[PDB]
Amino acid sequence: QFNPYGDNGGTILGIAGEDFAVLAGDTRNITDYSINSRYEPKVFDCGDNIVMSANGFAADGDALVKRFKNSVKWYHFDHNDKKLSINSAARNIQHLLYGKRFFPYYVHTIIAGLDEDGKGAVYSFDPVGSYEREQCRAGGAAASLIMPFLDNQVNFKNQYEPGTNGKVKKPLKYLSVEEVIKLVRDSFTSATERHIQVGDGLEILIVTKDGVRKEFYELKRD
Amino acid sequence: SDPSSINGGIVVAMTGKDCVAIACDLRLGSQSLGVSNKFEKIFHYGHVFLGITGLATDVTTLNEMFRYKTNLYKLKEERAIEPETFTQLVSSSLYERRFGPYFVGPVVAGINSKSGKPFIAGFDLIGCIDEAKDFIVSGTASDQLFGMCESLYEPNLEPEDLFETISQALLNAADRDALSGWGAVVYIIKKDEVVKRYLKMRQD
Amino acid sequence: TIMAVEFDGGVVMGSDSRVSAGEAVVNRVFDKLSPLHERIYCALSGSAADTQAIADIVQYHLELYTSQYGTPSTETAASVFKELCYENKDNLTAGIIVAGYDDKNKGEVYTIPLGGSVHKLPYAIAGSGSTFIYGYCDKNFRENMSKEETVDFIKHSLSQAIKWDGSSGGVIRMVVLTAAGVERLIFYPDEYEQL
Amino acid sequence: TIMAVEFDGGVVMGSDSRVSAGEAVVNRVFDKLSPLHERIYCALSGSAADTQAIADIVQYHLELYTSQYGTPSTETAASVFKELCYENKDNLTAGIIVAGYDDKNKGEVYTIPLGGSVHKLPYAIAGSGSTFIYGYCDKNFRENMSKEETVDFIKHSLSQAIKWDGSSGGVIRMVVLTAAGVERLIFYPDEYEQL
Amino acid sequence: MDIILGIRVQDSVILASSKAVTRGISVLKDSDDKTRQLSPHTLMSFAGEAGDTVQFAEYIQANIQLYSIREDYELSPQAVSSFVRQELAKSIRSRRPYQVNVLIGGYDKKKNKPELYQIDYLGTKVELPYGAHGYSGFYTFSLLDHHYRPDMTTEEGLDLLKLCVQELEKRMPMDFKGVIVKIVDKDGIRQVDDFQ
Amino acid sequence: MDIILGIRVQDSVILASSKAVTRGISVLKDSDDKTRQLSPHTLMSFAGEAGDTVQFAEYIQANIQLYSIREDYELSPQAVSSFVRQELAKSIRSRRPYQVNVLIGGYDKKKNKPELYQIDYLGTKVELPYGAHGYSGFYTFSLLDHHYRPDMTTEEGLDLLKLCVQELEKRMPMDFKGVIVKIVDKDGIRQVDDFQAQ
Amino acid sequence: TTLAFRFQGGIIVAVDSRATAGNWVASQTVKKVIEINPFLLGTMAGGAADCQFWETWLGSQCRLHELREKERISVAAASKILSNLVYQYKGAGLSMGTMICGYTRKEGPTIYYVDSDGTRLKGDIFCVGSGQTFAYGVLDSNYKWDLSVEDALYLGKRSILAAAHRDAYSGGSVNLYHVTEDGWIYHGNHDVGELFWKVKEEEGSFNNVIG
Amino acid sequence: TTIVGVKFNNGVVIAADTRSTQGPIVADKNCAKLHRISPKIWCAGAGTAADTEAVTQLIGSNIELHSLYTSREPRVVSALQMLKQHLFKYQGHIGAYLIVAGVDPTGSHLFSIHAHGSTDVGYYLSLGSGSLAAMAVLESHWKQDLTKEEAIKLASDAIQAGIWNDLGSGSNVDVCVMEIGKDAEYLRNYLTPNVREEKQKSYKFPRGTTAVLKESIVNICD
Amino acid sequence: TQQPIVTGTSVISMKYDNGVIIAADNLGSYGSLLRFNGVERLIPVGDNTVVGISGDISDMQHIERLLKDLVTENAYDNPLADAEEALEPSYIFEYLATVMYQRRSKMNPLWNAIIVAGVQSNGDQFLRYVNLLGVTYSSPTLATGFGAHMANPLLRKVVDRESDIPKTTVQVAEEAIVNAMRVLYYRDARSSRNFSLAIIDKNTGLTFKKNLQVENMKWDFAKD
Ligand SMILES: *C(=O)[C@H]1NC[C@@](C)(O)[C@](O)([C@H](CC2CCCCC2)NC(=O)[C@H](Cc2ccc(OC)cc2)NC(=O)[C@H](CCO)NC(=O)CN2CCOCC2)O[C@@H]1C
Ligand SMILES: *C(=O)[C@H]1NC[C@@](C)(O)[C@](O)([C@H](CC2CCCCC2)NC(=O)[C@H](Cc2ccc(OC)cc2)NC(=O)[C@H](CCO)NC(=O)CN2CCOCC2)O[C@@H]1C
Ligand SMILES: *C(=O)[C@H]1NC[C@@](C)(O)[C@](O)([C@H](CC2CCCCC2)NC(=O)[C@H](Cc2ccc(OC)cc2)NC(=O)[C@H](CCO)NC(=O)CN2CCOCC2)O[C@@H]1C
Ligand SMILES: [Mg+2]
Ligand SMILES: [Mg+2]
Ligand SMILES: [Mg+2]
Ligand SMILES: [Mg+2]
Ligand SMILES: [Mg+2]
Repeated sequence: QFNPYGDNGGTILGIAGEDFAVLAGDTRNITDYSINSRYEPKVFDCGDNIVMSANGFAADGDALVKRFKNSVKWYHFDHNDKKLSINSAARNIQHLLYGKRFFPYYVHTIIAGLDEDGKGAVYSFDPVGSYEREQCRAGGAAASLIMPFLDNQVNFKNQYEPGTNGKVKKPLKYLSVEEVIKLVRDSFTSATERHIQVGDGLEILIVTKDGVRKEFYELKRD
Repeated sequence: SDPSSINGGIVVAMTGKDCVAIACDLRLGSQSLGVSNKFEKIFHYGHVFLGITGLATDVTTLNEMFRYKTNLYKLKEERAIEPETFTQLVSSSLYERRFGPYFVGPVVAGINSKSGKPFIAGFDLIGCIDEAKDFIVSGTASDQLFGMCESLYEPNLEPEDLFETISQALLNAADRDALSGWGAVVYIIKKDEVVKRYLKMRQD
Repeated sequence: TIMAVEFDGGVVMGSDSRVSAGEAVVNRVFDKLSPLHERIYCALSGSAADTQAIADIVQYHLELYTSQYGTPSTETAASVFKELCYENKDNLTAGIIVAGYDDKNKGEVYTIPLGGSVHKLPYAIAGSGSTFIYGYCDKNFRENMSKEETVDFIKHSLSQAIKWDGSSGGVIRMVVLTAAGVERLIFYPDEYEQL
Repeated sequence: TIMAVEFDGGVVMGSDSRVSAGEAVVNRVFDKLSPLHERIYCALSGSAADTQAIADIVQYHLELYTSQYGTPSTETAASVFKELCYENKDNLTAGIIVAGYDDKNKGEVYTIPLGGSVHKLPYAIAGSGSTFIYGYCDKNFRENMSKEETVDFIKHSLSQAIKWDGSSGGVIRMVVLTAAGVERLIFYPDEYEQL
Repeated sequence: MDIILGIRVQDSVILASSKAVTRGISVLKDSDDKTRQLSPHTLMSFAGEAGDTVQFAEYIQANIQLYSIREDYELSPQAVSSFVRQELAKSIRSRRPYQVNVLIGGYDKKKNKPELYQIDYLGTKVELPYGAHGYSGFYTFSLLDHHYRPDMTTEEGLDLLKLCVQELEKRMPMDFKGVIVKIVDKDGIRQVDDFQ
Repeated sequence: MDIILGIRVQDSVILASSKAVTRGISVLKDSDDKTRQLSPHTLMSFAGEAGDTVQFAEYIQANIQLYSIREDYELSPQAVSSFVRQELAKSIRSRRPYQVNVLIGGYDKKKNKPELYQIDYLGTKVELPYGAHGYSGFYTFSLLDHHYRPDMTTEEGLDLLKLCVQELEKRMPMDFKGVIVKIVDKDGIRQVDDFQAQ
Repeated sequence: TTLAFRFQGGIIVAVDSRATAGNWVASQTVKKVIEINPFLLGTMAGGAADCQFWETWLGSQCRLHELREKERISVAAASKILSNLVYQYKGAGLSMGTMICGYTRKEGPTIYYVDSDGTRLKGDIFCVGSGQTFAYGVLDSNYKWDLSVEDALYLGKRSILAAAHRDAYSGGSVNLYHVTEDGWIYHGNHDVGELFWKVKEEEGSFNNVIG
Repeated sequence: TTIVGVKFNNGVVIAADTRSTQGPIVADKNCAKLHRISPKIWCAGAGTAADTEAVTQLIGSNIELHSLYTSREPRVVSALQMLKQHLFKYQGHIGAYLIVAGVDPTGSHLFSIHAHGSTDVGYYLSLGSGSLAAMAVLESHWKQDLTKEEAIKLASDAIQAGIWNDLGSGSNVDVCVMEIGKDAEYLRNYLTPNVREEKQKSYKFPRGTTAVLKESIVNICD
Repeated sequence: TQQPIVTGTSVISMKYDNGVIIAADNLGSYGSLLRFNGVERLIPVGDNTVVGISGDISDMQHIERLLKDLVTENAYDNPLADAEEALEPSYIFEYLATVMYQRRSKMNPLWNAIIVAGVQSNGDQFLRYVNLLGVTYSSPTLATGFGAHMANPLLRKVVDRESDIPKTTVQVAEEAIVNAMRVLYYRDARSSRNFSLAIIDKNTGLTFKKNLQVENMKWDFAKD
């Protein structure tokens, strides 16, 4: 019988700074045990300073990112060049996803940008459009490997002040863009080591008030 | 259905400078229902430590079985079993039930009393030996532990440090697993002495 | 068991005469060669219902074509079959060979297997009995044979397919398409079995 | 694709050289003609595991036969294969041809299909690729051919079976069984494809 | 399922067991004792598949009684639970496993302490302050996580049961026809006849 | 299943209906009224699939209430039962049938006689002296077969139910949390508020 | 794990904050309460998308009722829109268990349980989700009508903590709401992480854990 | 897994990758798949890892016993006949797939065994998820009359095709060389082309970071 | 939902300094029977694009007709059909990618793997893959069916990453492609000796090579 879904592997990771946000993914695309591409980008600049990745079944990923980019173009036409706030993006994607509730997009999607107060923001979505804003989130094949590390090193979970008898929690003092990239690169060197569907390339898109910058790093190719 | 997913539970072992460490959660559940907050998964036979994860009736049975086999060993050999040897006994004991196996993921830790070399190993339920120098992970949050250990672990950690590293790897991986947590215990093993510490952790 | 072969004077079409329902022979003297125009024939293999429904629709399409645009090419006849078999592939179990003679391109043979694909060929074999005669047909087919050699090649080929395939039997019917018109040939067991 | 043919001199056994795991070729150059005795050989088709395990047991039984009662007949070798294949029919997927030569009876060919049945035949085809050469083999085999005629009849036969069957390919090996003894023959693609 | 509770207080173990026996559409009996005395200071309650339940209880009873006469000695509660777990642990990998869950409430005369053992049909043994088998657990565990103290008297422990049995009469879909209650303490096993 | 009882006496019809609503392992409510007033002298009790039960009841109600205003007149119990039977008999051959069983108890002011109709989810209708739906009937029919008389007073009718509910509290495995009891007579519909120990 | 109960002092609403994908813990920082209007709360349990999308859609339909009829929508009529919606999707595989909790002058304080089966029930006490039984356990054995706001808030919090502890598929934190004549008041987010130890000490309960 | 056998003019070499996986997860970044049945008869397996290891040790122990019993060097056709007859008995329920290479008094040999008890022979073989990638390198570069240095090069390059193009295979290359004259030589980590890059950050926690309820010394002695 | 009947095996492809190369054997299989030996699976569109198709052959002939129509349609009211507004590889690919994904979404797929190889009007090499699920990717080497498993490993030794494309000549890349086709004949049971090859070079244009054969096979080691 024909099966309308596949799994093209890969992994994504959003982290929110005070006045910036990063969305990063690997650039590897796989089927079963074969590599399709070592460099097939998966994170996208959709404009109005929003970046988006729809990781999972790459076909449902490409259809969704396509339909959102078109939502952004028609929002400009229909509302006199007004800028699509990240919160408004999120809700629009909810409707995009939920419209296919009984034949879903097999993707876990994240978006990053700035809210209307200039603070960094990360929204993440289940395949049928459940969504929530968050400080950080990893999605895809290695999500179960990285999310625990993010809890520990981004949100300081299970960590306390030395010699306070585990009564004073470590304060949430917040991360610089240099420090966030360090955690992202380690998060991917780790996933690449322990997940066979992760490697080849790491693409990071950084969103500040001055726009969208891209960084690229090699990863192991086994 | 899946015997390895009824009760839940996790074990992890790490090596350090002249020392090993082994930790487990304390949860014993029946699917969604947590039942006991006091079910230890780490046991010892002399100076060889075994953690077990999986179906809790097999965790109990295997412990009783290795105590039996290690007691007879000691009476005949006139010395305690060593980690390298115990690992081979666990391996062969599991492969013996090949077409009816114990639904467990065992983990051995200890220091060879002669050589003083730190040693850890892990097994699948039919007894394949996974011998790594760095760390060994098992249970319903094995995915999360793999990611926590890979990131956090550096070689040649002093016992005091290794204690923070294994504790942080367990706590954070357990908090991302429905079927693990409900308290944890951590053994810090050196040639001469062994310290056992209960960790404060989220009780949900 | 059905086949068409492209020779010097035109093209030749042959078939067994068996209609079966399981292992019961329903008719042992059926005619599986059906005319679509004056010089264009089809050979039917598969479901009796599915093949007969299709042949009737193609016939209609070529009678309407003729009324409007004069004589259709053999290629055209094949394209109508292909279109029906391709678009209804979920509900059809038909294998069809199409053989035609005009004065421009002389003899042509087209084959439309289960999927709905079209294959132009010097000769085509099809049906259950065909599996047994691939080796024979491939070692024995030549281009630019005579009418007498081509009838011989097809008589022998189908003879072996009837012998080996329990889903084939009876008489061998043939149709010869040349400038001169349409010639109907029959060969009975007593002639072809002793080859 | 495997066959044996009974000629004047004695008997010839042929096979392709293909071992496959679905559409993957595991080995393109495998020998499927194993000796049971000095001038008795078997040709194997079916499961690799099942045919090897049975070939080894037949061999063991004929080595013990020879120790106690001397030279076994071909009939006797066929009989042991039958016995295994029949009594273990529920667990075995193996189709076996046995060809041997002694000085009283000369050349003999036995075939043992999935049933566990035995059939003594002038020639024998078996394996996936045989379906395509039934017509060609029936039409081209006659009694009391020479070694060279028989090597040619097999060469052409397996050539066709390889060309049409995707489960068959590689080199044609043959083994010639005469009063002289055993002669091994191999034929590479560049020879047999251009037939 | 049938209702099988137990709770260990300061100086005793209390077992509460439902009195209903139902087959398809009819309650056949409304006064059923889902308990066997194993030895004068050890009591086992049980619930599960129809015949298995008593057949397993009586087989254990026989064996512990035999041991008593042979050694003219009462096995500790720890020893008896260990015996029972091993029988079930064998049972699960046999041709037709015993489908029976049990609580073992005992008073250890050596240590002068009550002990409550919860054991499922897989041979999953654990010692608890309070335990339950089947759907009961879902209501009674969080209830007793609130209202349980370790130094409670036998009287405070009966009150604590009344509170569990009312919650289950209110919120559980099965009419289980109330419970028979037994106390296991230093003087042995007695039945509270007046829980109605 | 839930408990749906009806019994027709001399001058009234008495419907008795379980107060329990149970999803899976939790009794959610213990005071459910499994009945809608269709007209001032016609009452319908219902049990079946979670959603369909009330959706069907309230739909019938609206239609009967509409008919009442349009004709300024109350349909006979016989007429209401025939309307309801036909609605179900359509539902049974539709894409997703209403899985709802009903009793209709009504007092016909033209005939001056009480009437009890039992109708299953297929559109099977019958007039009965006493009726039941689900497992309840396995006990009550043989009970009433013994203790029923057609000339009974409404007061006797209620003792005959108290006898049916005790038998069900004894022998059925479900806790159905007792019954709500309604009388339909020449004076309309009233709820017997003291059945908790009558 | 969600609950709502009615008492002398209005309504108490308490919910956990955990999202699961089987045995994977997806989040511990989730809102399970929709604030529909200053006097209407909706609770979410079941499919994450199904709850969020349709309780947001209820929010729109309620606003549309205010513009049209120049009147705040009744709890009865709000519960019945969601009820009637859900009923159209019956058999299709929607999954939601929800309490519509609100105050109108006409109705007084009112709670409606509505579930994806079509079931719509008025009541004083509901608990909804995988954790419901754990919550009922504590709630049903401490409930009176005559509790103080302070005590009723606590019982609601303490009943979610209870289920957070035992139910593997509940936890993170307790969100608390109080619904009066003057609308809903939010009584804060309480991380089970720190709440459990503060309660176990102060209350002397949870004796089963070593601490 | 990727394993290869290559015959050369005076013996035979085998090679394997060093990656062990639990589903999509890399369990051991460097595990030795190269085992000895006897001093000059080596083994490499794929399929159920407990089955390959277990079946290797059993035939290895029986071969030792047989060696002592006949006062003769173990032969390869013995290890072959024993594996074959054992795997066949268990109808493929023992998920062992092996390449066995070795030298003995009769010459040098290269065979392969599948779970059902089929055996293969050839001048070059391969097995595992990396089978097809390795076989493509072998089919392209193999020639008759290979030297030792050429056969190590060819077998090593076949394992790389696996490491790079197969998700089931990676890390380093193990090689065993068995020459007819000399002792078998085992080159653990012959190639290490997948070294992890130095992390961006040290994750050493300040001491006392973890909350401890209860402490106690454990008694190991009497 | 269908099942493929007459089917074609691996299409293999790679890009080199100045263009792209693509090849595919001339076989139409019918299960295990090697039925049709005259089948072209390289479809040239204009003079800057070749489309290689694997899988169901009837669905291939449908995509053949769709591409001829696309050439016709583009000529309509287009006095620049042979200049600035000629069809591109990127244009032809995005159409097929659209159509494949719609057909999977209607649960009636075209049972194919397609590689579109070409040179764009600005000289850039174009190589991209789409199949019955609508899944798409690019890589300096692409292959379908068996060729993903055997060809990609061999062609990746010549071009591992993007930086190697300016270092690879037509000679080196064509040689790698003909070698890969030989290996596939050795090890793919549904393969043929007879194959077609196409080169799209930004200078020499479109070279389309018919009736090629795998030569220089090693079988001689067999006899022992
Ligand atoms: C050579 O290769 C011959 N092989 C023999 C044969 C008989 O199978 C057949 O294909 C022949 C084709 C001609 C076509 C022109 C009409 C006469 C027959 N086929 C049949 O005779 C056909 C067998 C068949 C049935 C069904 C299917 O697939 C569904 C394939 C083949 N016979 C029938 O259909 C009989 C006709 C009774 O009047 N009906 C049934 O078997 C009833 N079945 C219908 C399908 O559902 C099951 C019941 O000739 C070729 C050339
Ligand atoms: C001519 O007709 C040839 N056609 C080719 C072929 C392959 O079918 C075969 O029968 C050939 C026979 C030789 C005999 C001498 C020993 C080598 C094999 N058979 C195979 O290659 C065989 C195919 C096969 C497998 C299974 C079954 O039924 C269960 C029938 C045929 N190959 C294998 O068995 C490979 C061996 C790998 O070393 N492995 C598998 O197929 C894997 N398992 C098979 C059981 O199912 C689970 C997977 O030659 C004839 C003459
Ligand atoms: C108390 O009883 C809580 N128990 C926790 C929990 C998680 O089970 C749940 O029911 C919760 C409801 C809340 C979650 C937070 C948003 C508001 C709603 N449900 C989930 O978290 C939900 C579980 C679930 C999945 C599937 C189904 O049947 C379809 C029922 C429940 N999680 C999800 O839906 C995840 C979200 C994060 O990944 N996503 C999916 O399951 C995606 N699949 C959904 C089904 O369709 C295919 C895609 O909270 C109660 C109150
Ligand atoms: Mg990797
Ligand atoms: Mg947890
Ligand atoms: Mg072939
Ligand atoms: Mg238990
Ligand atoms: Mg929990």
